[PDB]
This record gives sequence, structure tokens and C-alpha cells, in this order.
Amino acid sequence: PANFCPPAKVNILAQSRPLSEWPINLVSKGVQEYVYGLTAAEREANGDFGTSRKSLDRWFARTGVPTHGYTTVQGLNLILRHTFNRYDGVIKKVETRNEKRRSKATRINVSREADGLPPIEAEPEETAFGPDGKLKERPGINPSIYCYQQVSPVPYNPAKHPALPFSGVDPGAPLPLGTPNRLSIPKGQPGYVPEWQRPHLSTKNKRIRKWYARANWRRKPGRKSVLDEAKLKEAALKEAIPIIVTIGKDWIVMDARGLLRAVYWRGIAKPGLSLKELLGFFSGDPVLDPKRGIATFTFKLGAVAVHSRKPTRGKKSKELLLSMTAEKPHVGLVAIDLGQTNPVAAEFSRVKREGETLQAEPLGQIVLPDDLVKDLTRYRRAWDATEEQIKAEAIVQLPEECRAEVVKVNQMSAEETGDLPWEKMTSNTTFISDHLLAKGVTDQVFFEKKSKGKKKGTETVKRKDYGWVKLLRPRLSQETRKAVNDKTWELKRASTEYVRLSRRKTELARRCVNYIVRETKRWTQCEDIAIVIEDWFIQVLHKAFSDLALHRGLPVIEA
RNA sequence: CGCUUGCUCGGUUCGCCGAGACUCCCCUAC
DNA sequence: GTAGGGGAGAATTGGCCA
DNA sequence: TGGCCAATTCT
Repeated sequence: PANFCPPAKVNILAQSRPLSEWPINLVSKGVQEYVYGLTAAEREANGDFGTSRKSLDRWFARTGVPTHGYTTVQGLNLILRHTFNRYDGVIKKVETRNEKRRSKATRINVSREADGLPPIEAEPEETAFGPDGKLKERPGINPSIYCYQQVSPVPYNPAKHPALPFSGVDPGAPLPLGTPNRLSIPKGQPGYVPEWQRPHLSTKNKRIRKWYARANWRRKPGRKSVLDEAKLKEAALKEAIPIIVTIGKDWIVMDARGLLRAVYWRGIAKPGLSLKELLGFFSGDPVLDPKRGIATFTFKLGAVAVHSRKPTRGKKSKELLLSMTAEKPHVGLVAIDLGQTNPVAAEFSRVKREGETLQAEPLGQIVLPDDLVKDLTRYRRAWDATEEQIKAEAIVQLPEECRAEVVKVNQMSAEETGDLPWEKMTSNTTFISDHLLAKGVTDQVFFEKKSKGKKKGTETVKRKDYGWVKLLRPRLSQETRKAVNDKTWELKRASTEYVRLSRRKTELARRCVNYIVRETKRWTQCEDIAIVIEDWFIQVLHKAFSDLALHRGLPVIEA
């Protein structure tokens, strides 16, 4: 049963007025402002909003929230339900957290009762309501417009829609194709392929980029080409596939080419289809954010044959693979040892049925290719250069007195703090006290006198280590948050490089995962494969391999 | 067998073309 | 460094003037 | 008849 609806983002070409001025946005803002800021008793009283016109009008009358001329029931229901759920999500968040503590207390009490000890006093339960009766953590207002059926997207038509510079194709007629034969474009016409590049051309079904794609003209260190954004925009607008959404007297027109690319690269619809069924592969309820100007369509339930799963654990893995190997005579495996001199190491195998036995025969062992590892290395050489500067010019923004606790105390870590290298870690060895007591007699500015060990041995002999190093100039953990974490984390989301490097990291991890999946498919000669993972690129690679259960439905075992 | 916008990383003879991602949004905290 | 709450339809029916 | 399109409603 398919239950995944991946997004498909499209751009907005023309509007009437900014979406922040639309009545629907104003009503959403007002309802959110009212509902996030009233007490529990008032929320219980102000909870008769219902799902009907006769209830919506009375709720908007006795409360006093301005309706701004917006009276569509089907769009107001979504707003009100979302606002009340966001109000009642903080309460349940706190509730879950208190249950964590409650359970522990119950287990401790029952264990003490079994052992005869009296139950311990239960810790107070935290609550989201302060002395004023409101929530301490008030949810924020969202800039998101949710469309509904009466405002569903339809193909642009000058006979029923406002005139625009661009024109839309006949909805029934097949959608326009790209360049039929790009090798026939003459010199002096856009898209020309020069003679020398002709032998070097990809033979697979690569996605086709138009000449006006700004990825072909973007600012690069070694281009020396010129970017004229106006010419590219006017060339792109003449071949767009426009769709229109009209809410009340306002409207927006989008470029349906994002939907076309999404349906092409996913192998859902072959070239030559019309706009009517292109819009029919997605829901009629897009989501609009005014800040970007992007509409996030979601694929219709059934367009993508993906059944989302969750990573299994323990015996459930055995049940899952015993179920799988009964479906097909061949089942392929891959074991991931991430963190061995290379980002990924894969152990391929197959799974058979010896009646009720998981018989396995290895078919080899591979590592990631050199080019992919080169890409991963080039990412890290750029990440390190980013957290160099997110600290260098972030800790210098100093209040002239807070340096001692965080910044320069690290300088005295090498300054103020013989047998050992004095920096290389040598645990349990007496090399520290061997040289120290070579010029001293069982005495120093500090001692050990620590009951350390399983039996808490009174280790104080020769004053070995872990006491003098500790009382050497430490971090001291003083005013760490305000002077380090707050400043650095505030500047983390300000630079434009840090918001791109995380996406690049995710893309590279997904590239590694996709390569491993493709290789698995090839080596094991199977189309129903499985992944086992037992648990720096470690965290991101683990998340990327663990996201196949949800995004793509591939089973994943946690070991 | 299969590709018109947008995004990431690269090659260039500056006319393009090689490779990749496609589960995304707000939201309060730490 | 991510943690944990909230989101991401559409078929059938009824009032309805033409 | 018949048509356009809000408003029920379930999930």
C-alpha cells in the first residue's frame, strides 16, 4: 500500500498583490495570534469553532477576531484546526517529557518496594502554564497559505483568466517537447553544440538543460562568460507551462515545468502527455509560502509506488527477512561498516531458503570509488574552512571581559598547563609521574587522593595522573553557553555558506547511499535488496542510509 | 526505454556539457 | 547538534438561477 | 434541464 507523497516545488511567475496582503493570510495571522495567547480555561471555552458555517460565524462573532472578508468554510476549517493543534502540541510535548520522568519514578518506587525500601519522593512535574495562566512557550505565527478544492490549480486560459505576457497551451493537446535533435541547431542559434564537443556526449537518458538554464551561466571561477539575467528570464518565460490558482479576487500563476521534471525523472509518465493529466498526478491542495515564491505540490497518493517503513531492530529483522525471502527466490544483502579508513565499506551477500534457514553466500566486498571519495574530501576541506571562520570572527566579538572564561583560557591550555609527549594521550601509564617525581618526592602543587576504580581503590601512589592534568589550567566550564554557544549558533544561521554546506552534505551522503544501492542491485543480481547497518561523515551517512525506509521503502536493519 | 524551469559540484576553445540530489515546510527550546 | 511538537484531501450533496 | 460552485463530511 503506497503511503508516500514526495514534494514537487514550482516557481511563481505572476501575481496580483503580495500574498501577505491576501485576506486568507490576514485571517490566518489573526486566528493564530488569538489562539496561541489564551489560557487553558479560555481555550476550553473558546473551542466551539466547529466545522460548519453556523458554527464558524458564531465563533468569529463572539470572539471578535476580524474575518477580513474571508468566509470560505473549507479554507477556514484548515486554519482553525491547525491553530488549535499547534496550541495543543506544546502541552503534549511537555506531557511526554513528564511521562519520561514519571516512568522512571514508578520503576524506582516499585524496585524499592520489592527490595523493601520506602518509595522515594516523586519529582515535581513541569507544566507549560505559568502564573499568568498562559503558555510559557507560545507557538509562532506561520507564513503559509494552504489551498483547498475550490481554489485548486487549473491550466491558464485567456478566455477565463487575466491577460498575461505569456500564453498557455491547449490543456488537451500534448505538452511541448524540448529540442528534438539538438545536434542540428546551426551556428548562431541558441543551443548550438560545437564540433569538438560532439564526440564527448553522454549516451544515457541524461536530463536535458535548456540554453537559458542559469546553471549554464552561473558565476564560476573559471568561466569568463557573461550572465544577463533579463535575457535568460525573457527566454524562459516564452516556453513556460503556466497554471493558475484563484482565491477570491486574487490569483497567482506558476510554472508547471517543475511538475514535468518531477514526473519525468521518476519514471511515472512518458514524454508526450498533456497538461490535464500532468496536474492530475498531484493533489489539488498546494502549499504557498510568500517568502520564497514557491508552491510545494505533493504527489497524489499512489503516483509513487513506495511503502514507507521504519528501521527494524533485533528479532523483527529476522521476521522481516524471513517474510521477504519467501516472496522471491533471491534476496540481496549489504553490510555497511562506515568508519573504516573510508566513508563506506559494503559486504554483499544473498539470502536463500533452506526450508526455514537464512543461508547466505558472500559475493564480494567493495568500497566507494575514488571520484566519490574525492568529492567527500573536497567537502570536508570546505567545511573546515567554514567552521574556522564561524569561530574566528565570532569569538572576537568580545565584551572585553568575557575572554578569560572561554577564549584565552584555551590559550593557557597549552601555556599554563617529560616521559610522555605531554599532549599524546597515555592512559593508565605512570610516565607522567615518572618524570615528575624524577625531580620531586611524592609531592606537587596538587595530589590525587581519589577513590578510583570498580572497587574504588585509593589510588594515590606516586601521584600518577588525572589530578595534576585536571588541576592544570582547565576549561572550567564557566559561562560556556552565553559566550560560546549562543554567539556561534546565532552566527551559524546568518552566513549563507553554512546553510548551503548542510544541504551539500546531505546530497553527498545520499549520493553515497544511492551508489551503494545500485552496486548492490548489480553485484547480487537482485531487484529486492536489503540493508543492514550496525550502530565526520558517520552521522550523516547513518541518517541517509536510515532514510531509505521512509523515503524509498527499502528495509533497513539496525545492528 | 525515459527529461523545457529551479538547486549542488565540476570541465571549456566562452557557443555548451560532464556528474549528482529530489521529503519538504514552518515552530519553541536547548 | 539536532530534539520534538504542528503541517502538506477530495468525494458527495445542496442551493441554485438560467 | 443544467450548470456553476460553496458546504458538508469522511478519511
